[PDB]
Amino acid sequence: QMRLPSADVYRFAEPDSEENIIFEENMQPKAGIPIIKAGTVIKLIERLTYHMYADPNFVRTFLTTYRSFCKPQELLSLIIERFEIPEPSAELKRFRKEYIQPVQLRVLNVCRHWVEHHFYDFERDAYLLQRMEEFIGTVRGKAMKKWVESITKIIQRKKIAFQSSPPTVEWHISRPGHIETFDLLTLHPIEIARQLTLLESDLYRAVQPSELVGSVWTKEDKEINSPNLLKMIRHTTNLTLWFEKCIVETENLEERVAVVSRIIEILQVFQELNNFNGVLEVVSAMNSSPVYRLDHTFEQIPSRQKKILEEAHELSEDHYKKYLAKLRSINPPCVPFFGIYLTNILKTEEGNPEVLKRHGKELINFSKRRKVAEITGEIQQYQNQPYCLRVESDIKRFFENLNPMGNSMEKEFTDYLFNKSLEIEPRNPKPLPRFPKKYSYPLKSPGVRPSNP
Amino acid sequence: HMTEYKLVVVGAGGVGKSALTIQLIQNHFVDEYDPTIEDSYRKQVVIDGETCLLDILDTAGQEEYSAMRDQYMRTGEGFLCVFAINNTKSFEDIHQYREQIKRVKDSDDVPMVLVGNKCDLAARTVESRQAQDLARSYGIPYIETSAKTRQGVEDAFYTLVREIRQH
Ligand SMILES: CSc1nc(-c2c(C)cccc2C)nc(N2CCNCC2)n1
Repeated sequence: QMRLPSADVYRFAEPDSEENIIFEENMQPKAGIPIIKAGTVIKLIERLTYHMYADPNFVRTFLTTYRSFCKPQELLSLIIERFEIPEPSAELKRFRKEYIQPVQLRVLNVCRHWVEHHFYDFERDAYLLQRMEEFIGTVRGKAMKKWVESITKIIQRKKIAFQSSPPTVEWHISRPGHIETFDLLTLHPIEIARQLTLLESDLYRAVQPSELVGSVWTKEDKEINSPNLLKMIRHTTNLTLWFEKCIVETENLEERVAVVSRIIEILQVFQELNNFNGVLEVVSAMNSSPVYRLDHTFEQIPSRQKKILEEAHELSEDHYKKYLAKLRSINPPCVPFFGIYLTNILKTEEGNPEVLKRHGKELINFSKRRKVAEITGEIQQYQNQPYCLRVESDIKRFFENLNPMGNSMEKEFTDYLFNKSLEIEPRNPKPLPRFPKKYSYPLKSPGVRPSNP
Repeated sequence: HMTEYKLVVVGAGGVGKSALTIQLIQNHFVDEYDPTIEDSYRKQVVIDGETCLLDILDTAGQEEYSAMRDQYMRTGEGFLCVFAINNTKSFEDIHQYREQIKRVKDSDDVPMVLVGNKCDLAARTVESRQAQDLARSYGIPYIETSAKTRQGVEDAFYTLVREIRQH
């Protein structure tokens, strides 16, 4: 039993009670550490920099989700307060080795981790970085110098700011460099899928937890706080709209059958590549009111492709049951569909209290924050691995600059798409009209199987 | 085989729409919600002494995926068109949600309900009379709910099941 100073002098000395810290029945799966359910900010900071053992999971979780219950400037103050330990012989030499030195090292680990993985707090508050550099400068002694130097190297790096050969790029009617002829039917359907998988893979990888924690993509400053997520969602939306537009603007039935068939071939390749974002871009285009109603077009579609579309659609049925099952079964590289994560993070934050009350005292609900960090961690596990596919700068640029809406607002474009659907395939009993062909080039697909070894 | 009602929540984002379904499913006196499990969106209820299962789709958070609304709406028989009583833009947006639902279902008579959600203690900008009037012009019920007290949540959902049953 070790003697710690009075809570009147050192706030983190106060003993544990139901009024300041509570736990879950389970223990850390691989570490045997108890799981904190809720506690006061002091008790959470005490356990972040605990003397008996290091708690990397709790540190990793905390620094991701603390901004709801504590400001960066307030966290720094708390960890500086924790480091500056007063004393309360045998007891005084033991306390120094078993309490002060371990706690001081744990505060420096927090600092190091914060700076390494959440430098945005410092980019957005230069005085926060001022106080952090100052504190680090005051740190002295052997054992600390090693960490103080490593932290100083990270700060300055943050201020400064791998496989075998990939497959051969595929070409169909459009030739390399002839960007003016690039379209859905002229580019090779394998390369449309690959180049879109490459854009969508980079977009997915760029989303950071700072854009998700606190459900900030749904708030008034979402354009400021969640820019990479929003670009990602907008590419996906642009691609769905382009697929719908390609379909309904192809008024000739035989050419429109060629268009739906080519989109299904692209979907097949997205399924091969595990680009589930791309799979849903296609599924969403097909379930849209302008596309879903085109029964004369679907009548002429080969059964192989119908079945391909049926399976892709079924990944979404029953609250994404099969999608979830399929994502767990595959291994990277893949491009997950982000929408599920966004709904689960939102509903976790909105469906659980920020605070629990025990014996009339407010405890920060940390388990709510852990649950969010589990989802942000799940998103990060698929951001590590890249695709072994070559970029084609012209095809890339063609998809980056797609603008099916043009200068029209959503409603105006959405109605244009639907009124086009009604024009090309009128509501029964109206007879099916015939429309002239618009494609000079041949409609036969080259297939989804590569041409060269 | 008991009857299963496939319900869809549609409404503006950023205004606490998720509270409606969360509060429904949350066994009152339990505030430990987990959206990742099956029981989080399914609930066995007894409406007018006829037991049924309610499957609720709430895509709260995916509003930027504007081209996925048709995919999602297409899965439902009934719809709760939700707006916040402190946000006039979320109220003004109902006319288009209804227009899309009608267009997705190829019907002018879709089992549908209008829900006015009191998501916080910010000021009311949408008077009940405006909403009752809007709901009347469309020919659908109007239910007001509280996100804190759980008042009106059962009524909103049970009224929709009745609209489907009486269709
Ligand atoms: C590939 S042939 C096809 N595909 C689909 C379809 C499927 C199977 C899933 C999602 C969206 C759509 C449009 N639906 C239909 N039908 C729509 C309903 N009427 C019969 C055709 N045909």
